[PDB]
Amino acid sequence: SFPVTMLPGDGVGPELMHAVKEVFKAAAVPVEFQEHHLSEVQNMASEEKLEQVLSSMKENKVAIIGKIHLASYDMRLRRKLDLFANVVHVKSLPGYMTRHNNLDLVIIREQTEGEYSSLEHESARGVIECLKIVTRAKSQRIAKFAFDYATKKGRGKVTAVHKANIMKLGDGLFLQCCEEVAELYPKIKFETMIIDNCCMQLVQNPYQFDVLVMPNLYGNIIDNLAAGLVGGAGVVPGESYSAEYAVFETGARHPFAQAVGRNIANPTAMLLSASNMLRHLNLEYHSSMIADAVKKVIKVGKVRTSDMGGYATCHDFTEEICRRVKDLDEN
Amino acid sequence: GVQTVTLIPGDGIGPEISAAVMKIFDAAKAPIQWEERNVTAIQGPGKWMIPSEAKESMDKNKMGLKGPLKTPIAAGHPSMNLLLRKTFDLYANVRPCVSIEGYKTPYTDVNIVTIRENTEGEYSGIEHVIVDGVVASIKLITEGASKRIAEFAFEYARNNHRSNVTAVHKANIMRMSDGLFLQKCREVAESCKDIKFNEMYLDTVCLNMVQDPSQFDVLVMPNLYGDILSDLCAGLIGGLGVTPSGNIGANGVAIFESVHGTAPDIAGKDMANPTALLLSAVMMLRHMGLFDHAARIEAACFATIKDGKSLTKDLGGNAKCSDFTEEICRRVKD
Ligand SMILES: NC(=O)c1ccc[n+]([C@@H]2O[C@H](COP(=O)([O-])OP(=O)(O)OC[C@H]3O[C@@H](n4cnc5c(N)ncnc54)[C@H](O)[C@@H]3O)[C@@H](O)[C@H]2O)c1
Ligand SMILES: NC(=O)c1ccc[n+]([C@@H]2O[C@H](COP(=O)([O-])OP(=O)(O)OC[C@H]3O[C@@H](n4cnc5c(N)ncnc54)[C@H](O)[C@@H]3O)[C@@H](O)[C@H]2O)c1
Ligand SMILES: [Ca+2]
Repeated sequence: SFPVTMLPGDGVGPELMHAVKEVFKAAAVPVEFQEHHLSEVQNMASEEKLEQVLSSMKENKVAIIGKIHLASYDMRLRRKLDLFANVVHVKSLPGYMTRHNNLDLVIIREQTEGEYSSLEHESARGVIECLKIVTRAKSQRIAKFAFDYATKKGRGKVTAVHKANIMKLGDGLFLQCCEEVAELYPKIKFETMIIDNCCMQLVQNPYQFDVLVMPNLYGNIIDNLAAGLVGGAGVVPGESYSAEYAVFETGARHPFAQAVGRNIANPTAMLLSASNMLRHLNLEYHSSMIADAVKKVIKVGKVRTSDMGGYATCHDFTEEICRRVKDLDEN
Repeated sequence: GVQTVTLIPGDGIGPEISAAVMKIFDAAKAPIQWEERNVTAIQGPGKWMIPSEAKESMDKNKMGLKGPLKTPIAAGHPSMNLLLRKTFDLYANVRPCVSIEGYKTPYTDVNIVTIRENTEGEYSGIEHVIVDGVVASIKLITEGASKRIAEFAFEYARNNHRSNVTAVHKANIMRMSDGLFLQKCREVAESCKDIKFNEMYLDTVCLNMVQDPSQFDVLVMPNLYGDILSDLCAGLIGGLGVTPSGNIGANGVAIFESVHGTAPDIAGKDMANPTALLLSAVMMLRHMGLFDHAARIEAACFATIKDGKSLTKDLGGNAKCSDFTEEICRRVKD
């Protein structure tokens, strides 16, 4: 019934998407995936595949995607779809024990400027400049998003992470636009932390954080730091947004190319954001069901992939959920 | 013989922690004389500079011990830490991260050395307002600096019998600059096959470091990455109150400092942890070949920590910084 754009992506991307399709079938989820292949496609054919994804999104409004790769294909995609805001929900899984259990964090990263625009040159032989872009426009949007997230989801603190002491013009602009819109949301507590400090805080005591907003590169750092705290990739989901579109990804994006054709990859992250997707499509029964089937299979601990201390293969772990899921629908 | 070290006490909590380490040095009867000057003042001559008296003390003594200097957020004067490192070509920042025996954290037997290029990277002072509302900060990576820090880290690994060096980079995202950093480490790696070499993207390092620190040894990065990863791993072993550092240049010129900044929220009180600046003065003694004073000063603070009884606030304690320091000095002397 519901058309969803699908870009399987790199490495385990396709094997992950496959587990989503299998779990959906078992749950009888009324979604029909329109698959599109964008990863490492020839450079001359790039912009046409880029456009039909743009136009596929114009029909479907929603997508689920793997990892991708004169700017990078990822940036072009983010730009054509204007996916300015990235959110990654760092949440402990009740049976899956780490050094930071009971953790509930949200990381909001803007992902259309900064170090990611490929603006480099050689100014002398051996001397290379690399330009990191910060704009009022984009930093304004992402701070409003963070504060709308905090309001929409009943959160209470939004912390802006910067390095404005030494990059006073660039990170300064980002930081004061967050200061500006932080007054438009007086019911939300606003704080600020220099980024190195905050990564120290994230390891030593991440329970004081709630919601975090930052530019692109720091979001990459902290997306991955925080995912590590609750059991790593394989487990943490993320989604990214425009004004129209919602696209669902894994939280700490990595291709896991060493795992391709082995049966070892964890579909927990992709299955979870698939359930996050189904909520965005107003399929709350299907999303709630798939999600806490995944959480129960993990909690009982009979079947677990190798990154979660078990020995089960990807397929065995995927079939374990489908059996659980297909049974829930009966009971 | 007695040797003179330049002492920059610094802003915020820096004056109290220096006093501490000085006091522990007199207790240990170290052959050290302190020449105190204040880099805290930043002076505009276009150029920004270190006050003349600090510059001469360093150029005379060429050993420094320094507390944190405050750098305004988004507003005032540039990092005078950056300025110190560039005017003395302190190109290598050495940030070992080692688990403290008597203090339990969720991670055990952490032995990390972050080696961070100190002069360039995203910590150049270079930004430009392109148009209204459009800012461009400029990162700089050069052949010569990248080759030199890579040689340093392979050489450090030999001096301290470490077996692997990891080039940490983001050359997928920043292909030219990190590419040049990584290609230059590959070159020095190929000239020192006695040392096992590998490279890892920065996100992956942080994704793994917090899960299994067992897997890393010596780390080399350009400036901005090393700044962040060294705070990340301070989280592992006890926090910013125990983590030492040293800014190394050519010809045995060096300024030792802790990894932490000013700590403006605990400044006036007596809550600070001095082991960070202490352990870096311990690095400083060993740099100077004063091994047997370094051994005792170290042994005392560790013994003081493995006991309990007097640990400062940040390490699960009630003890004032003064009270904490006195137990280290008490333990030295015996
Ligand atoms: N193929 C080559 O010749 C070559 C050369 C240079 C670089 N690279 C790239 O470097 C990459 C490796 O670097 P990286 O930093 O991106 O590491 P990565 O892709 O392997 O991911 C980092 C770690 O995150 C974990 N992880 C990610 N997805 C997971 C999942 N579904 N389930 C369980 N665990 C998961 C894994 O532990 C993984 O090792 C390669 O995958 C490759 O694309 C490749
Ligand atoms: N010169 C340097 O080496 C250096 C390093 C970092 C920051 N700074 C500067 O100082 C200021 C620091 O800002 P920040 O908040 O990120 O600094 P910070 O490193 O002090 O981080 C703040 C918190 O870290 C903890 N902490 C740090 N040192 C501690 C200690 N000795 N004992 C107990 N707790 C400690 C406390 O939570 C402290 O309040 C900035 O102006 C910044 O420019 C200087
Ligand atoms: Ca730091």
